[PDB]
Amino acid sequence: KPFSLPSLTLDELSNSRFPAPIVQLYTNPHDNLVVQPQNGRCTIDGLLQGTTQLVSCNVCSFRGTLGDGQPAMAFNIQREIMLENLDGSPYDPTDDIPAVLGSPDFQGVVFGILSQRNTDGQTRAHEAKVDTRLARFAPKLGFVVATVENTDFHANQPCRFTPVGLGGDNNRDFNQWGLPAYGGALTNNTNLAPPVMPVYPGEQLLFFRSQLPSSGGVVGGWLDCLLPQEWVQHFFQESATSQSDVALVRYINPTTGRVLFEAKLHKQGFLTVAASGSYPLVVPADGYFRFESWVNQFYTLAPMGNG
Amino acid sequence: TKPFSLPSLTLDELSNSRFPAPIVQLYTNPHDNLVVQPQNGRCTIDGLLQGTTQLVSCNVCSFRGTLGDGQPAMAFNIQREIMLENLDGSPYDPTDDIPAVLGSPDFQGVVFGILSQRNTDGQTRAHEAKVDTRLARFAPKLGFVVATVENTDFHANQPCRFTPVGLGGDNNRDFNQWGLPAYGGALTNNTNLAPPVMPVYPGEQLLFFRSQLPSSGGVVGGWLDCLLPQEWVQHFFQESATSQSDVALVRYINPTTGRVLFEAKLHKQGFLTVAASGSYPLVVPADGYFRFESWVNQFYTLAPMGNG
Repeated sequence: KPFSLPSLTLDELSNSRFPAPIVQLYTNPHDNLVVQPQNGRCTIDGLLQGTTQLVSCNVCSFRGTLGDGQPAMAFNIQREIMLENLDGSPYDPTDDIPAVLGSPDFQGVVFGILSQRNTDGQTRAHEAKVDTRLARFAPKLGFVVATVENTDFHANQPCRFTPVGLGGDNNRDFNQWGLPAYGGALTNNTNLAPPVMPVYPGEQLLFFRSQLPSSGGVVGGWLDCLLPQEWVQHFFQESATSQSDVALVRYINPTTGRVLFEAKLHKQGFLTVAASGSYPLVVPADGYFRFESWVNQFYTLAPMGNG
Repeated sequence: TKPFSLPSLTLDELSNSRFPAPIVQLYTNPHDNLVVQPQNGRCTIDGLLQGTTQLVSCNVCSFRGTLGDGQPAMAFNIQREIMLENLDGSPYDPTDDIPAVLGSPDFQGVVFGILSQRNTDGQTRAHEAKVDTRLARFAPKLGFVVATVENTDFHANQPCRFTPVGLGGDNNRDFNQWGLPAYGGALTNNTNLAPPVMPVYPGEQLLFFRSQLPSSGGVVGGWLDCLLPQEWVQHFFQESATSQSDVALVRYINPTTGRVLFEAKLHKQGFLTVAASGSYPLVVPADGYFRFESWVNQFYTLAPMGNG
C-alpha cells in the first residue's frame, strides 16, 4: 500500500492507447487542445476510467459477429460488426462507459486484420480498415463498420479485428486528440474520463509516445498516452492510497544513477513537466522513472531542458 | 529479504507470453513424447529471463529490419528477405548468448500478419504477409528471415516491421507449437536455449496458460500454451524476489465465493504443475485468480485437480 511505479524502462513499456512499444517521451503545449483520451486512463490509486481495460493486446481490437457485405479506394466493401465484449460475453450498451472497452479513442482509420473462425471451425483472415469517423462507427450502441477489399468473408459468423496501425491516406486522416462520436454521427459522448491539463502555469503534459505503422501516405503515426499499459495494470493491482494530489517522480540515467529530470505524476493519472515547446526528450531509452515523494500543486519543478 | 508475490490480475486480464493474444483457458496434458521447451515466456520466479524472452508484450513474434527485393516462390508467392535489427531498432548482434533475435517465434508454423514500411522519406505502405518459421532461410539467429507476400507494393532497401496477428498455414499439421524452429537455418543446431520443463513429482502434469490464435485458412485450432503469462514475466523481472524454495504453492480462487478451486506448484524455473491426468481445459471462472500460499518442497502432494 505504499505507492510505487513499475521499474520497467522506457523501452520495456507499451502504449495504453494502441498495442505499440513506447519509443519516446514527448512534450508539447496544451494550447487549443482538449486532451481527453479514453484508453490508458487510470488514477494512480487504481480507478480505471473511460474505455480502459487491462489486456494489452486488446486495445483497439473489436470482436463480434460479421454481417453481409455492401458496396461503399481498393477497400470498397463495407461489413458491419455487431460487437461483443472482448472476452466474448454479451455487450451491454447501458454500462457506465463511453463505448465497448478497448474501442479506439481517436478519429482515424485503424488498419489491421479481420479474422474469422466459423461455428464449424473454418477460418479466414484478411486486411481490413475501421474508420472511426464514419457515421456508423457506434461502439457505444455496439456496431462498427469494417471496410475491406477481399470478398472472402462469411456473414453471420464470428470475427475479430486485430489492429496493426493506421489506414488513412495522410496526416489529416488521423487526429489523435479528437474523440470519435462513440454513439454514431450527431450523438453526444457519455461516461468520459475527464480532460487533463497542467495546473501550474508554464507546465506541459509529458506523454509516452509510440509511432504506428501506416498503410499509405506520408503519415507520422505518432500516438501519445498518459500512462503506459503497464502503469495502468500496476495502479489497478496496487490501488495504493494517494497521500496528496501530486507524486513527484524522477527519471534516472541507468548508467550513472543520476537524475535526468523531474516530473509531477498527478493523481488523475498523467505527468507534467516544466518545459516549453513541442519536442521528444533526449534521454536514454533504458532510463526509468522513480517515485520520490508526495508534494503539492505549488511544487516548482526543475526546468526539463532537452531531458 | 524480498518477499514473493504474484500479480493479482485475473485469468481474463492476462495475455500470452508466446504471442500477443489474451489468455482464454488454463490447460493441462501429459508430457509423454513432448519436449516442452518454449523460448518465449521464459522467466524464473526470481526474475531471470531466458531464451528469446523480452518484456514488450506487443513485440512477441514481431520482426523488424530492412526489406529486400522480391523473388518468386499460391496467392502468397513472392518472397522477400528481412535483414533483422533488434526490436528497438539497434543493430542485431548474431553473437549474443541467445537462440535468436529477441521476440522471434519459438514454434514451427506460419505466422500471418502485416508487413509495414515507413521509408526514409516518410512514405508508408502495409500489406498482408506470412513468415514460415520452418523455411530453410528462417534464420533469425543469423539475422535473416523470409516473408512471403501476395502484394507487389513493397520497397526494397527500406525499413519494415512485421506485426503478427495469427497463423497462416492451411491445416493443423502446419502448426507444431512445441517444435522449435531451426533458428540458424536448415541443418543448423540451436544454441542458448532455455531448458526443457517437466513435472518432477510422478503423475503430475504441466498447467499452461492457453490462447487461441486467429487463422487465415483451414480448420485450425490455433491453440498456444505458455508457461507464464506476459504479466507474470514482467512482474518477476521487476520484483526479482527471493525464492525461499524451488516450489511455491499457489491456489486458484473462485472470485464469487473465495473458495479454493485447485492447488498448483509454481516451480522456480518458471512453470506450473498440477495433480491431474489427461488432456483438457480446466472448467474454472475466467475471472478467477492465483494466490501465492507458501513455500513448499518437491515432495509436497497436491490435491487432485479434477476438472478444476
